[PDB]
Amino acid sequence: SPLAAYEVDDSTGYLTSDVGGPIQDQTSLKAGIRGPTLLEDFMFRQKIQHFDHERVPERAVHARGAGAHGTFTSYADWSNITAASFLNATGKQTPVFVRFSTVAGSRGSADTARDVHGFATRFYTDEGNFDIVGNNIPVFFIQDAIQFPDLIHSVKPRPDNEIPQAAFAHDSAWDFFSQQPSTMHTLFWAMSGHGIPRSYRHMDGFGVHTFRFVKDDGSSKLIKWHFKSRQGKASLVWEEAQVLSGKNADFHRQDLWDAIESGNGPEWDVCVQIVDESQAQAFGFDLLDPTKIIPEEYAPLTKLGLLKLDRNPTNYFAETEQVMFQPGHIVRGIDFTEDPLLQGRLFSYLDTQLNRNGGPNFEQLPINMPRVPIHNNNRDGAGQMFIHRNKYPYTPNTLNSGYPRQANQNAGRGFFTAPGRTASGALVREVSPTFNDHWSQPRLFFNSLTPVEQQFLVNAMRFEISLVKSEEVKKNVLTQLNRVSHDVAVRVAAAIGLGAPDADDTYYHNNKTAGVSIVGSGPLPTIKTLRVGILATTSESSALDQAAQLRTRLEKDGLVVTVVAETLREGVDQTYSTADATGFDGVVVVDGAAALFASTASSPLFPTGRPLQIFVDAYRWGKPVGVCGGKSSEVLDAADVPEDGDGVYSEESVDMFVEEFEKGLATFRFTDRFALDS
Amino acid sequence: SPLAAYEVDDSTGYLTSDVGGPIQDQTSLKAGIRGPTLLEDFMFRQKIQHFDHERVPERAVHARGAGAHGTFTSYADWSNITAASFLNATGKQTPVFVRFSTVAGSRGSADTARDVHGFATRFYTDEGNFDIVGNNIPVFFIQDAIQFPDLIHSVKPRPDNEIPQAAFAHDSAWDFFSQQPSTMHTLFWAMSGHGIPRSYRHMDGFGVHTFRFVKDDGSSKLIKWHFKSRQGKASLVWEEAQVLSGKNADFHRQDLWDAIESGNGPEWDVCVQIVDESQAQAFGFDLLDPTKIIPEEYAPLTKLGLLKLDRNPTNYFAETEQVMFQPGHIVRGIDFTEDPLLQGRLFSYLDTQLNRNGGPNFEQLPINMPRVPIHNNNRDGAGQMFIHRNKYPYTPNTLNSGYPRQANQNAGRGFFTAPGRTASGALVREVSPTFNDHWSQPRLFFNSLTPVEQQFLVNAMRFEISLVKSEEVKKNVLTQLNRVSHDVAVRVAAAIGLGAPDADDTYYHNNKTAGVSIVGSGPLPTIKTLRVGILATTSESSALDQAAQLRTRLEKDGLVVTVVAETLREGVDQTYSTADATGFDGVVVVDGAAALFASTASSPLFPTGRPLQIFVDAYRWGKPVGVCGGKSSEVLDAADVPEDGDGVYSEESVDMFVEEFEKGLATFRFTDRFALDS
Ligand code: HEM
Ligand code: HEM
Ligand SMILES: [Ca+2]
Ligand SMILES: [Ca+2]
Ligand SMILES: [Ca+2]
Ligand SMILES: [Ca+2]
Ligand SMILES: [Ca+2]
Repeated sequence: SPLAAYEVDDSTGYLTSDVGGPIQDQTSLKAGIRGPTLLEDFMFRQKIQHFDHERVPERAVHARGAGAHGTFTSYADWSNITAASFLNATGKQTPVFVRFSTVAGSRGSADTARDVHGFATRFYTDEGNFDIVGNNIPVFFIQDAIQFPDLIHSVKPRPDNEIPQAAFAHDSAWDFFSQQPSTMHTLFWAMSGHGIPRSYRHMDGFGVHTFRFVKDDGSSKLIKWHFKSRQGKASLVWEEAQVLSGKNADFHRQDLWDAIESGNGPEWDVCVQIVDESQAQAFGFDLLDPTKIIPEEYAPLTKLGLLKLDRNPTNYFAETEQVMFQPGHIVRGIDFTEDPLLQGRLFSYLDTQLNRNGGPNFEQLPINMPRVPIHNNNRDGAGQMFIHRNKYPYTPNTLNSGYPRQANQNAGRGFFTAPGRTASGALVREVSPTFNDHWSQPRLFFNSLTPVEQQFLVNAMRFEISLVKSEEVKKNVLTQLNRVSHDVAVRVAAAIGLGAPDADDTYYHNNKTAGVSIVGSGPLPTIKTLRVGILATTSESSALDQAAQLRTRLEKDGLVVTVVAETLREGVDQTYSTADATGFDGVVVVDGAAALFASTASSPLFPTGRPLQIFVDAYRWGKPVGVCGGKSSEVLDAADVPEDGDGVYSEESVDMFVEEFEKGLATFRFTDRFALDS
Repeated sequence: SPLAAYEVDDSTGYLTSDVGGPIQDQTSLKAGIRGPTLLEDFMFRQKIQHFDHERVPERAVHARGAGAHGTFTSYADWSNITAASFLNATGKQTPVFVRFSTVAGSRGSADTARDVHGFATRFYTDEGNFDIVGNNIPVFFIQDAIQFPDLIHSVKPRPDNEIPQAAFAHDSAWDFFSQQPSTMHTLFWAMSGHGIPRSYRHMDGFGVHTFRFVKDDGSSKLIKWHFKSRQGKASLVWEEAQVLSGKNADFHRQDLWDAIESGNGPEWDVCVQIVDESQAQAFGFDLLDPTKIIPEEYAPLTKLGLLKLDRNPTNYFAETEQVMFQPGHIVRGIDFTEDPLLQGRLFSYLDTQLNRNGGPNFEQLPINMPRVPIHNNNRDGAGQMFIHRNKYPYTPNTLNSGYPRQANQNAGRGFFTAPGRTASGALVREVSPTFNDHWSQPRLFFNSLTPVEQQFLVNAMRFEISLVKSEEVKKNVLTQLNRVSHDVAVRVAAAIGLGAPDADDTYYHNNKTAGVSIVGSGPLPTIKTLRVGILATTSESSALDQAAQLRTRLEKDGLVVTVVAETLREGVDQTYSTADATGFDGVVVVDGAAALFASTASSPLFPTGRPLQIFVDAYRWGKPVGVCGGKSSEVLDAADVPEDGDGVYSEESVDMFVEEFEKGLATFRFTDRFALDS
C-alpha cells in the first residue's frame, strides 16, 4: 500500500502490448505453418526486446540482499538535540524501507557467506527522504574513501579467473589486510559470529560514522547511530553456515519474508550515542576515525524510537533491486562530519545510480520518490517522467515571481551545514596521526568475547588463512595479528604451519566493553519464529500421532514446526530427502520413530543414514535436541548424545517436554559441545 | 590477435590517471589534516567514478559461467558437404573461445546447481566469426522462441521475493512444465545426471537445432552439431552437488582453470549428424522441432575435427564477462532452418548486447573482434573505436569507386541463404501438428538409462516436486509424467502423498537409444586431473611417510593429490577443518592415521567426527575409497564400509594399492551403493 498508486493489476483481462493493443504471445508469425518467422511480428519483438533488456547492473557492493517496508515511530520530541522533523513529536510515524545484504558476493551468492552485512534504512520523512546506510558491524576496514576500490578489489574474486566467491578465502584479501592494518578491527568482527548472523532480524545496524545532530538554533552534537535488535543477537556456527550456503542460498531473505508474512515483523530500537563536539579526541581515539567505536561505558545509548518492518514488497525488482540509497539523502537537523570515509561516500552513491538506472532520473522510481512535493529546476534527462509547468526554471527570476524560493537556516526549513563547523590549515593529502592506532580496539573487541567465542574466532581465522597459498602473506598476517594479541597469533599459527612472531606488547591490554559479544548476550528475548524439526515416520501411526500432538503444543507458542518423514501426507511437511539440520533451530525425535535411528538406515527414498545425521548435526552445532515420548535410549545412544547433556531433553509428557525444550530454544546454543585450545 | 595489442602491463611504473598524468590514490585531498574533502580532488573522483561504474548487466540467462581460449583443427577437407572455410582442409587450425554456464542462476550462483548448461563456442575463422551457441542437453524445453520469457520467468525466482535460487524447487516452474508438455524431454534430461555434470570437461555440447550445411554449388543437407567429450561423461550425485554448492560455488570454473594450467586442456570431437532435406519428416518427428533428437541408430556421427581448450583468460571481465555470442554470427557454408526457436534467437542475441554493452559498438571489444579485415558502412554510435577513412559510406557510390563491393553466392565468398529454401502458405501464428508428440522421446530417453540411473532421476523428481506447495500443481505434474511413464508417475507420487493417475498408454514404448546414458557410458578414458584426498595425521611420522609415498606415485599419473591432516606443514596441503569429500574423486586413509577415525576423536582444530565423515561421505557418494598400509580394517569397520565392496580397497603395498585405486578412479562411481525401489 505505500506505493499503491503505481501498482498494476493483472488478475483479469486480455493480454496487451505496452501501448494497450490486445495481442497474443505464444506463437510466432510465420510464412506458412513450417515457415520462417516474419520481421513484421511486432508481438514477438516487443516481448523479446523487453526480456533481452530486463537486467540492470548489480550494485558494486552489497549486490546480494533483500528488503521490506515498515514504520518508524518516535518515542519523544527530540528538538532538544535535533531539528529533524521525523523526530519532533512523541508517537510521530514515518514510513520506512530497509534493505539488508552481504558485501562481497554477486547478486546470486549465498546469504550465509562469512561477510560484513548491510543494513540500509530509508525514512520517507515529511521533510524529505533520509537514509542511514549502515552495516551490522560498527567499524569499517579503511580510513579514507579513496581506498574503497583497493579494499573491494582485494576481497572480490581474483580478476583473471573470478575465483573465489568468498571473500576471505584467498591470498589477495589477506595481502590487503596485512598491508593495511586499519583493517584489523572490522576483520576481527567479521571473523566473529557477527560474520555469520542467524538472520537479518538477529543483527544490529550501525551508521559507523560519527554524524552530527543540529538543533534549530544552530548548535551541534556528535552522534553514532545504533539500531538494537529486539529479537536478540544470534549467529550460525561456521560449519552450519557452509551447509546452508548449499542447501538454502536464500536463507536470510526467506527468514525475513516469512517472519513478516506470519505477523512477526522484526523490530529495532533506533538509538544514538550523543557526545559534545569538544569530546572529538577525549575517548583516546579520534571520532572522525571510522575504525573505532565509542565504548558504551563512556557514552550510553539513548533510545529515539522504534523501527518495525511489517510489509513485504509486491515486486522485488521494482522495489528491492531498484532502491537507491545515498548518505546524501540528508534532512534538516542532521549533518556530516569530516570522517574521510564518509566524505567520499557522498560522491559515490549519487554517481553509481547513473550506472544502475542508466540515466539521471532515478529519484523518480516509485521506491525512490519522496512523500512530499518536489519544487526545483532540475529538468529533462533520459526517462523524464514529470511534465513541468514552470517554463522559467532559473534562479533568480521574475517571470516565475521568484519561485521556487531559496530554503536555508532562516527560511523554508532549509537544510543548513552546522554553522560552528570550520576548516583550517594546508590543503593536504595527509593522514591524521590521530588515526594511527590500528590494534588497541581490535584487542578490546577480542577481550570482550567469551572463551568459546574467542575459540570460534580463532577457528575462523585458522580456516580462512589456511587457504592462503603465499607463505609470505601468511607470515605478514601473523605479524599483524600478533600486534593485537600474541595468543591469537600463536593459536592461528599452529593451524597453518608457521611460528608466531615474538610478543610485541605496545597495544596489548585487558580492557573489555559491553554489548559486542553474541555468546555473552544471554538468552533470546523471544523464541517466536524459531524452527523446530520433528523427526517422525510413516511406518507407525503412533509416531505421526506424537508429531501431531507436539505440533499443536509448539505452534501455540509461535514456533514454526516442520514434521519430517519418509514421504509426504497430511500433517507431514517435508521428506527426509530434502530435510537437513540447517533447517531447524531445534530437533525433536518422536519415540515412535526410534527404529529409523541408525547410520545403517537404508531406502530409495533418502540417503543412507539421513534421519540420524539430522539429529547428530543438530547436536554438534549446539542446538537443543531431544526425544519425546519416554523412550530415549535407542535414539540417543545411536547419536552418541548423552541423556544428561545440557540442551538434551527426554520426557514422556508433551507439555513438560515443550516447557524444557523452549528454554533450550531461548538459550539457543549449547556451547559446552565445542572444544577449546588449551 | 586483436587481444595482444590491448594487453596492459602494470608490473612496473608509477601510478597514472587514465590520461597518463602521474598521481597518487591513497589519501583524499582535504582542507586541513582533519578537514573535509575537496571537490577539486580529481584523483579521488576519477578512481571512484570508475569503481562506481564497474558493473554491467549480467546475461539475461546463463549469467553464471566461465571461459577459455583454444584451437579447433579440421580432420579433413569437408568441401564435399560444406563450403565453410574453417572446414576446407585437413589440419586447418582456427582459434576458438568457449564459455560454459548454467542457465537460471544469477552471477555468483553456484556452479553445481541442478540446471541445463551452456556450451558456447566462437570459431575466429578466416571468413568471419562463427558461433555455435549450444547446451549440454540436445533438446530444449519449448518449441517457439516467443515462449522464452515464459519459460525463464517460470524457472527464475518468484518475482515478489526473489526466492528461490534453485530453478526446479518451486511451484512456478512445475506449473509451467505441467501446462506446457513440450518441456518433458528437457525436463527428464535435467533430472538425470546431465543436470549435475561432474565438470564442463565431462559433458558434451549440442547445437540443439537442425542447421544446414551448404556447398558452393548451392545444394544443402540438414545437420545436428554434437561435440563429444574426450574426457568421458560423468556426473555428481545430488547430495554431493548440494554440498558442493556451499563448500565451493566455483567448482566447475576452478576445475576448468586448473585443468588448463596443468597442461590437461579439455578436448572434444566436433561431430555432425548429416541427413538429406528429404528426411525432414522421415524419422517419426519433425527436424524443425528442437524438442527431439535424431537417434544415433538412424544417423551416425561424422567426426569433423578437434576442439581443444588450452589457454586461460588474462582478465575475466574483459574476456569472459564481455564475450557476446550470437547465432547470427554465421559463415558461408552454414544456413539456418525454419525451427521457430532458432528463428527468434537470431533477433534476441543482437538486441540483448545493447543492454549489456550499453551501446552499439560491442563487436569492437577485443574478444568480439574478428581476425580478418572489416569493410562496411556502419558508423558512429557510442564507444566508436575506429577512425574510418572512407568519407562516402553509402552504396551505390562513385565517390569511393564503388567500394565496398557486395558479396553473394557468386562474388566475394558472400554468405548466401540456401537457394533451395522456400516458403508457402498463409501468414500464420499456428503450431505445426508435426510438433505435437511431447511424450514419446522423454520415454525413449528414460528407457535408455540404467536401473540405478532411472532411480536417480525418479529421486531428483521426488526431491524437487516435494518442495512444490500447491497440491493442484503436483497433480498436474503427475498427469504429464504419467503420459511418459506410468511407473515414473507411481514412484514420484509415492514420495509426495498423492496417487498417480491410471496408466495412459498412448505414448508408451520400450525403445532405447545409444549414447544418452551417463551410468552406461563405461569407464573414463583418462584419469588425469582426477582428485585424490589422502587423510593422514601429524601425530604419526608413519602416516606422513605413507601419504608421501602414495602422493609421489599418484602424481605421476596426472592425479591432483591433497594430503589432509590436522594442521599444515611440509607435505600437508589442507586441514581437516577445510576438507570435505566433495573435494575429491577418491579418498585414501593411510593406516597410520587410524586413531583419528572414530565418531569422536574431538579437537579444537576441526569439527567433531570430521575425519571419519570425509571417508563416510566419499563412500556414500559412490567414490573409490581405501586404506593403504595393511592389517587395519579398524578404519573400514568404524566407517561401516564393507571390505569386500566394489570400489573399496585395502592393501599393505603402496604399489598394489595404487594399481587397484587407479582402476577405481576410471570406473568413477560404484553405483551398487544406492538403493532401488521395490
Ligand atoms: C562506513 C562505511 C560504509 C558502510 C556502512 C556502507 C554501507 C553500504 C550499504 C549498506 C550498501 C547497500 C545499500 C543497499 O542495500 O542498496 C552499500 C552500497 C554501496 N556503497 Fe557503501 N558503505 C560504506 C563505505 C563505502 C565507501 C567508502 C564507498 C565508496 C567510496 C562506498 C560505495 C558504495 C557503492 C558504490 C554502493 C552501491 C550503491 C548502489 O548501487 O546503490 N561505500 N554501502
Ligand atoms: C536451442 C536453444 C538455446 C540454446 C542452446 C541456448 C544457449 C545459450 C547459451 C549457451 C547462452 C550463453 C552464451 C554465453 O556463454 O555468453 C545463451 C544466452 C542467451 N540466450 Fe540462449 N539458447 C537457447 C534459446 C534461447 C532463446 C529461444 C532465446 C530468446 C528468445 C535465448 C536468448 C538468450 C539471451 C538473451 C542470452 C544472453 C546472451 C548475452 O547476453 O550475450 N536463447 N543461450
Ligand atoms: Ca587471490
Ligand atoms: Ca558465535
Ligand atoms: Ca546507457
Ligand atoms: Ca514459485
Ligand atoms: Ca541470399
